[PDB]
Amino acid sequence: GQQVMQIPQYQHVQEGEDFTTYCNSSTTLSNIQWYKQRPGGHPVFLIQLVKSGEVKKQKRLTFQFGEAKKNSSLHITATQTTDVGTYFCAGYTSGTYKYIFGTGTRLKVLANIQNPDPAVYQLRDSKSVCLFTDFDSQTNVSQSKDSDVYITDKCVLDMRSMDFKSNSAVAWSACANAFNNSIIPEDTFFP
Amino acid sequence: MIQRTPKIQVYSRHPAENGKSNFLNCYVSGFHPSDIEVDLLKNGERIEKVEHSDLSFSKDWSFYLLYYTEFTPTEKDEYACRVNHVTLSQPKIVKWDRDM
Amino acid sequence: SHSMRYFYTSVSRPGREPRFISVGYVDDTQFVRFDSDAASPREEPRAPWIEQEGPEYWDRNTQIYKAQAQTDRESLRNLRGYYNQSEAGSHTLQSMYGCDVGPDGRLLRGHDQYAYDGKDYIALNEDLRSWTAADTAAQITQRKWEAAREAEQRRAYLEGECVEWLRRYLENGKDKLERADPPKTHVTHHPISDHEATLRCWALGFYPAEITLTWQRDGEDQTTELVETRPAGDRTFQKWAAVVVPSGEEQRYTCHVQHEGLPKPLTLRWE
Amino acid sequence: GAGVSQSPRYKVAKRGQDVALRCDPISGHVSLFWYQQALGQGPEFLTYFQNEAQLDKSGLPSDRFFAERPEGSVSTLKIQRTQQEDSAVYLCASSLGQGHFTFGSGTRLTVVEDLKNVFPPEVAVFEPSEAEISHTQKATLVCLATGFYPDHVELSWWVNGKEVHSGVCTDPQPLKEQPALNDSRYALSSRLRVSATFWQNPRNHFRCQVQFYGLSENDEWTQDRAKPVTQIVSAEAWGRAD
Amino acid sequence: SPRWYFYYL
Repeated sequence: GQQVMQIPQYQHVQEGEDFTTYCNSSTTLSNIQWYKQRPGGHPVFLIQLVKSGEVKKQKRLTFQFGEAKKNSSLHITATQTTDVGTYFCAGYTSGTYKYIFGTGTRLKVLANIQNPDPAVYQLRDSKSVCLFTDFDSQTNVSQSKDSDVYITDKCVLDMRSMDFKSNSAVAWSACANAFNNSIIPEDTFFP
Repeated sequence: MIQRTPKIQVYSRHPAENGKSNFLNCYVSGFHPSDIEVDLLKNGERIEKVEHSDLSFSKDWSFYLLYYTEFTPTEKDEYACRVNHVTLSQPKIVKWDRDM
Repeated sequence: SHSMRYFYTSVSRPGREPRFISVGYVDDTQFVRFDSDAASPREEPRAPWIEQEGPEYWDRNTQIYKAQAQTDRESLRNLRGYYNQSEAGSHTLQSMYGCDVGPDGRLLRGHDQYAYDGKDYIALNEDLRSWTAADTAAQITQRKWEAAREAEQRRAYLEGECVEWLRRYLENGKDKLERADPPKTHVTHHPISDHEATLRCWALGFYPAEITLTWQRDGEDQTTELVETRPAGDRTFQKWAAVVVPSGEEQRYTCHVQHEGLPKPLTLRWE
Repeated sequence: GAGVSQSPRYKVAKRGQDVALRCDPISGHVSLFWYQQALGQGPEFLTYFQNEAQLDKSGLPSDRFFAERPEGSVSTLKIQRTQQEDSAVYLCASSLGQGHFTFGSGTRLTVVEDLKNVFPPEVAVFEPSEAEISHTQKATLVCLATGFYPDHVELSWWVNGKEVHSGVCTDPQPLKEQPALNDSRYALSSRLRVSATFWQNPRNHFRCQVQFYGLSENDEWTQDRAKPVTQIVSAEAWGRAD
Repeated sequence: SPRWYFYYL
């Protein structure tokens, strides 16, 4: 009878770029609510809209409710890394006791790298691992189909005190060959 | 709290015609608090099956109720409404007059 | 231009749990009722056009009233505390909330107000963003409500759901709700003595309750005993205006009647 | 309390065993909801209580699922004879009807075939490359949590006894160690990056801590190896000057 | 219909 759908499934956006998620209901809604779920957390309420055509601004977030009350959007201007997570909508229809949640849009914010310095370094156990770091966010790191070639996907770390961000990925089982399945910068430093 | 004494009006639904079936109304309004007892009387005796509206209130928060029964007015029979409320030391009786 | 309202009353009866009463109105028409003292308490119809509602409607509303009653019990305990009243006293908590719509069917105004022991307590302002507290006890409620962002929570029903239900009821009840019954009018004569009489102008079986009755002597307004508008008991209303006149001068007096149900104002005379 | 409480936070169940999940709503909240949320997906409605009355049970998937709230406060969701498909996050919410709808943190339930498949992580810390230090004047420590099952872990970094967030990124997703297997163990990495100088101070102590959620006190264990109970596994490094 | 919404003074 009722379906609440959200598109898109996910979205990888460059820091400072815009993000939009769209919520559709097959039945007319009384009101619509938006939630954020930080990574590894649970949905926490952002805002509620009630009136057809209503627009609310909450910091960098703009929320919109359609004229027929069957559609809503959440828009983020100038996404920041801190905006990462899944955004969920939820419809309420008068007469029921239920909040019906959309399927969610996952937001992944790629950091803007001021000074790419792609390098692969070897680290030794305290009691063998390779770190690919300082590459541009346009790089995709791939997994090899080896019995014991484990490569982690890239994540962005933020040295807050130094106002510095960096991508990195980790591979373990030689560093020279570890990331051979990936297309890495030609100038990657292998000390 | 300010305790407010009920206003009472006693009247028929339609203009009284002796011998013709009608409804006798007692409207009690503007009172506070809400506890109230209301009886309809025929020739001094309490009428047994009497219906009433549900407790509601006005813009000023004061309560109102309608007590009613079916009756057939005559020229000799006397009807009244009898009200008890905290503001009344004595039960207040208002006689039905077909001209009001 | 129409309206829906719910009126709730909780009354503490130390020694006998509190009583909860709800009535609902569309305009001047009561349509629903709930009473916690009833044999088996349930929402019940009180207007013809609501009787068509299915069991799910009645069940849902019943459960709402029951839950509200329990909250009001707690609210009464808090209020008793705020006013340092003893555990002996009976007290009254009243709520009136709902919506007004204009002729276009769009929201005109929301309402959400409370009273304790017959007096204003706290009310949502017309902006539906702020509260008016009547005294320092109400300010405790006010501060808690501000902390919880209560007014924003109330907007969902007041601006949305309320108007939707009103519209459903207007459509189901078109016959009775959207059409006005004009007053049946007539003038009666009542001798006081050989020298004086009362002329009484009657307006009977009209809806809605809004009405104007005025007496004029040779066209001059006589600002008259005027009774409060009273219910007929069949969902119409009654009212009268009377003037005492010298006997033989009845012919100088005219009653003017104004009502939504009348294509034109009426003038009547004792003949 | 002021927030919704749920316990346990994490639960491993043997297929066919019953589970009981507890929820304690915000004080005075009349409404209580159960929702189920599969990994990476949205909440789906299970059941709703107004005080003690279960007014809408329409989302409960089978008779195996039943909720109670006997005193109109605490609620228990019981899942009988658990199946693999029951693995999810169970979210409890409380509200005042329409108003104040709030979720708890959820119970993460993983239904597994055999408890012998449950293993705590091994944890190792890998010290910054001298090359990185001289090239960038930064120093990245890497932590590996390996060999754990199921995926019930929380990784944190502690510097001089104090939890740190700045300069950290833990992988959002674990790796499958044997991706071909449905019994696969997991691995996860984390990076902590500091200035070279900070790393070069021998008085600075770095610890990677992994909280694993595994078997409970009540679980039977017959295997020769240590019972894989909930526990913390840590690895460490001190700074080095030359 | 009454509001599905509960409060405390």
